[PDB]
Amino acid sequence: QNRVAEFHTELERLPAKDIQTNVYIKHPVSLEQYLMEGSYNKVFLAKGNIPAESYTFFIDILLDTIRDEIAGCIEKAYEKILFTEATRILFFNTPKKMTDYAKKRGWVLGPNNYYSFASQQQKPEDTTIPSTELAKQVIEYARQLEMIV
Amino acid sequence: PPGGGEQEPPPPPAPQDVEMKEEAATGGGSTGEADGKTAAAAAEHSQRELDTVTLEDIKEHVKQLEKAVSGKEPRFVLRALRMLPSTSRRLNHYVLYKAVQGFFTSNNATRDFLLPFLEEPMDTEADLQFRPRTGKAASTPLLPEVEAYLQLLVVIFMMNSKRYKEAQKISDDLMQKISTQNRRALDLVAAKCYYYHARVYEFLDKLDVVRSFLHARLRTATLRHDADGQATLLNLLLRNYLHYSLYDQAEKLVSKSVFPEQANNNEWARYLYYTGRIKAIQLEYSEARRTMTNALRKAPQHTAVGFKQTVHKLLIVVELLLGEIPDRLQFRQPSLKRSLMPYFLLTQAVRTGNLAKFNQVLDQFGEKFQADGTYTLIIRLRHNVIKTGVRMISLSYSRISLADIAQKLQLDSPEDAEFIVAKAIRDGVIEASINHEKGYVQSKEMIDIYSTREPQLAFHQRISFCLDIHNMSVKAMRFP
Amino acid sequence: PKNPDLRIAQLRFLLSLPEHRGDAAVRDELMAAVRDNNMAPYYEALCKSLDWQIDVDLLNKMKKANEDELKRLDEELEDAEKNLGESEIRDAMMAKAEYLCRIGDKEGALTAFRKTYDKTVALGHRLDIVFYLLRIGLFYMDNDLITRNTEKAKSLIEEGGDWDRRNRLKVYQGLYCVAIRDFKQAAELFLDTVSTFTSYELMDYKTFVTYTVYVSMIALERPDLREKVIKGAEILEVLHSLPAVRQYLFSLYECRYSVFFQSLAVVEQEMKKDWLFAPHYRYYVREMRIHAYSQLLESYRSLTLGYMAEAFGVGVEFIDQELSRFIAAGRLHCKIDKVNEIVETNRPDSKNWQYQETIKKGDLLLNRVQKLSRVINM
Amino acid sequence: SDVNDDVRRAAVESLGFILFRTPEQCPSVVSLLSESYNPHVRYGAAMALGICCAGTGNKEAINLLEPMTNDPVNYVRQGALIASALI
Amino acid sequence: MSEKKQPVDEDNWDDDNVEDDFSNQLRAELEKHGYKMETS
Amino acid sequence: DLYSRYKKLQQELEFLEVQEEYIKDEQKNLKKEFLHAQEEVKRIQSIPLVIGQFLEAVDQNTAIVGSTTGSNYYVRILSTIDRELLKPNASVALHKHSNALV
Amino acid sequence: DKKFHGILDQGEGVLIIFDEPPVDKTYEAALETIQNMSKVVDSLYNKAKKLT
Amino acid sequence: YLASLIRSVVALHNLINNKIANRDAEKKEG
Repeated sequence: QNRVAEFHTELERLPAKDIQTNVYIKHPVSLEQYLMEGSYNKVFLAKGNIPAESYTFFIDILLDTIRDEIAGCIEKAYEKILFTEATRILFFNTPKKMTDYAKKRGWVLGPNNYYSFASQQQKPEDTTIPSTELAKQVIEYARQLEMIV
Repeated sequence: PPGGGEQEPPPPPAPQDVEMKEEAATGGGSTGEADGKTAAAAAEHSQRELDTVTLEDIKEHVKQLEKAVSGKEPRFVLRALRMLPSTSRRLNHYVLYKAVQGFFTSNNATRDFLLPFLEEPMDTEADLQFRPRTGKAASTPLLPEVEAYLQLLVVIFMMNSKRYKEAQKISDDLMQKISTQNRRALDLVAAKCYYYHARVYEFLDKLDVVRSFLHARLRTATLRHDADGQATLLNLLLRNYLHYSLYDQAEKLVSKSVFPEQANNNEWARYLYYTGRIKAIQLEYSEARRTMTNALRKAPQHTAVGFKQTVHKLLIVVELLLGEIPDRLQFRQPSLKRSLMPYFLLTQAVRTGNLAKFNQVLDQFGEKFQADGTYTLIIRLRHNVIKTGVRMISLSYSRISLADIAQKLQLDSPEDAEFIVAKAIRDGVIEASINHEKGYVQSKEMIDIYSTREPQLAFHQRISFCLDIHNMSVKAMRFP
Repeated sequence: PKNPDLRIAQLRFLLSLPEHRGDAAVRDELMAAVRDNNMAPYYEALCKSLDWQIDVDLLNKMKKANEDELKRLDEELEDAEKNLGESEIRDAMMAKAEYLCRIGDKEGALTAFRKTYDKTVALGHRLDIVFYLLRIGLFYMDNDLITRNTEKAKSLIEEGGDWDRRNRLKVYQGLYCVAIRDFKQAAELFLDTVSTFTSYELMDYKTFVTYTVYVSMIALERPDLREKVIKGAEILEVLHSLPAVRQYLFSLYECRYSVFFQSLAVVEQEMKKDWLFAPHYRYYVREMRIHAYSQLLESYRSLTLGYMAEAFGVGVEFIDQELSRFIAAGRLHCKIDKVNEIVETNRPDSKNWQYQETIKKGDLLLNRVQKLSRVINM
Repeated sequence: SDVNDDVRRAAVESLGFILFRTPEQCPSVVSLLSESYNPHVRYGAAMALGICCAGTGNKEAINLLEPMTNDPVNYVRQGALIASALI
Repeated sequence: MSEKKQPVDEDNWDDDNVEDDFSNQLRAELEKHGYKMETS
Repeated sequence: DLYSRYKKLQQELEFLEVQEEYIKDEQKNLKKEFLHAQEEVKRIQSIPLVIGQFLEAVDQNTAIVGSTTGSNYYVRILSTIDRELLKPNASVALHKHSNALV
Repeated sequence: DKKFHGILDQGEGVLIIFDEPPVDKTYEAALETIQNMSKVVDSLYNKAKKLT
Repeated sequence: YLASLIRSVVALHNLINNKIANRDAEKKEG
């Protein structure tokens, strides 16, 4: 559920069951370590290794909270990349996911080339326009300089 | 007796006399200040309070035979003090019981007669007028009773003395509160027994009934006025719950009570320590260290006491998680000698790009890391070691490729180097950009900050803060 | 008695701390050991070098019978001849004390010093004793009693002396070199070289020249530095006597960087043969290298390492990693690029740098007036 | 705020006309106004202290009027004698 | 002034800054620093 | 008594608040005469006048000076002039009419 | 040797002549007063330390 | 820097003197 602050503050109750034994707590804390290192591969290679049943509804949300953050990281000042960059940023060899992203968002496949819109800013600042708040700051100085004796 | 018995007559008589006179003129000085001109904010109440914490804890620790502190209970057993002849008769008694105990012996304590020394001085026509006189004479037995550390039918005599003190405390705060207000001393007196009420339980079990009563005092306070009671009562509720290695972090988060407004420069120092621990564990690091600093830099007038050792030990840890680290062993202490070496060995391996020495030091010094009281270093440092390399490179190189930084960071994978920097740009390590065409990683462009509305906004922070320093320092001084 | 005694302090230092250097220092100091009647202060130099040798009882009975002959003299003097202050008793007492400094240990000397110091009413005698305290205090590198007697000398003795203090100008800087004060006090009072005779008050003169040239390149960048080290004359001739040092100066000044490393390598290797080089051999090297890069990266905004690869020295990845350490050290306000191959610097244009200073000092004072504000008002 | 001495006297002489019922407030305000820089504010405070407290042994109004009659200016000595006779 | 919270509590003169900067970077400074010319 | 005191604490509160306003009100307005006084001492001393010489000093705020036209005088000094400046018989400034130290 | 106001490029072989701000005397005189203010706050500090 | 520093330290020096002057009469009234 993307609660990293609640993740660590929970980890106070276990004295020595985190390192010594107990894979059932050792597997999430190794997983958090792998998010902090930067190895997205080691996340999904370890997705096919579960001690108890499959943790399916947990890894489905874990897939869900990764791929949108990856999609949120890429929707930037980039314009176009080929299918192979979305084969490196994302994963599987032609799944329904590229069709899933085509119907929901853009990333429309044309002549073997995607198209990402620019999500940057273009604000033409002048900044002598907030000159009223500056005169407000000058007056409230001499207000506070005077007026109490 | 030839060597040690001859130096038995000199220690009683004059420290019996000169310690008795100082607390008499203060208690007489407090009574006239209680009777007329209750504006006793710059009076002798706090400095007498600063004596009892320091001197009477280092002057004596035992009950002081030859009737020195042990003679205080048979002195104060016959005290009524109601009318002007009745006070003059008791002032006749004050002279007589000192003169007898000074000349001869009167009544001796044999570490077992604690119930006759606490019920009959509480009784014998005692009135509820001289309230600090009664509260002091119950708080002063609590120190040598704990400092004896004999634990032979002693906890119950600690316990009953506390409950009687709390019964005298509630009898003050509810009935006839007309211009007495002893809260300035009663908070610490409550704090001192609660330190003993924690420690005695800490010899055996946990403590939770102490905290349920502490909610109840917090429930019956905090509606009148915040007069540094609520400040210390908030910390006594907070210290145990942080000491419990389970939970109660979220209880402090929702604790909307941060307004003690004054602390005698004593509470706000350690109040800012605890809330720094909680903002650090809630992954809010920037506001943590700046008030961890504000706690450490406040009161350095302390000769190796230990909280100064402990804020300094944590501040360098939260600095390492940020990334910068100044000198720390520059004020070396005989107590720092067992604490300066592991953290300096820690920040050595962190700032360098080494791992096996780092794990060796981590394997060697983990016993201290548990004895200090932080466990999250095991998960929060492996993010630091992998990001120390990319921050140093991004600070150095203006434009490094991915295939070079992959081989420089001993990574052996030219595919995740885009992913590390994408984590570095997202997490706020460095502001860069990846040109995903061949592996161009650029950096900052402009260095002009001067005529671009930077300096005025910091300057508006400087003016508004120091005129507030000015006007507060104006009002704090023209009292006459 | 304390005239050939700085050389002994080197030969003790040269033999003790490096173990590989033990061939000739044992050859010449053993001759110095058996001479000079040095019979107290050699036990460590005998316990840290060799095992033992029998010449010990031979010299012990000679120093004892001499001391007793000196003991029987000044007692007969003070029992027959009654003159106090500074008299025949007095120059007996210092001749005992100088016999204590030359032959014995420091402890008998310093108690004979404080004994004979209270038997002084002149100023030159009091100047002489403090000359003796400071001379032996440098011999045993004591950083305790130098903190006293110098303040005792400048405030209470040196208000009547006149040009007797250039020697104590030179001894202060000599402590500053073995201390960390090798920056601007060290070069400033080394600037006057108007003494060449070598005495109790003045050490070896060529070595004084080499010290005042090595330290006068850190104090000051080029604020007409060349007026004081090149346009000077009396410094110039003795460096004209020394080809290595003169080559080192012109390489730095005229920007001959290729030979500059070779001159710098000779110095640091020679720096090991010294008794006060301890806060130098890890500091003096890197400070010059970061000074050499400072003036070279000046006047080039878009310098490339392809010009550094032959004009400066050789190598490419070595210069790159050394610049990458120095930027990440926190100094050398420049940026390096790899794939455009452009060392593109960012020097502040004297308005940022004024602003960067004023924002630090204001924050440091606002902290200082906050921290003061919280101590006061209860 | 006003500048003519006549209205400045008549304003501070009106203190006794409005506070004669409570004598515990007239020496609170006169004791500072009877030590102004001009005599006129000092003078009208002296008449107000007399007409506020009618015939009560106050010993404070007596204490305030004692430097009032001890003044270089003649008429502020006068009304201090007037106010001392009235109390 | 003790504050009721105490759980538990030479060689150089001042050399942390150089050692925090350079701790172990071959301080002989001759063997690679002077000997690049054989390599290039 | 519990009702009788409560209005009395109101009356003491209300009587206090009109005072503490007024003393803030007066002290704001008292500064104007203090600014007149600074301007007065300023323009009292910047006018054409004669140059005399210090001779002796009696005490605080009174001295003995004489003119360069002879005829030794006896006047007061100003408190602006630093007292650690007239040990010798140094040149001072004298008004035409008040003939005081300027 | 400060006889000339300019900068050079090795990557492009381009001499560039620029100029400097002549004004520096406002901030330089300003920062020295910070040193004077710092010592008096230190001098009030140990005074308030020695006696309250 | 003229207002925030120079006006501030004067008020602090004015705080030191009166609180000393407040506590000296308070310790010596009786």
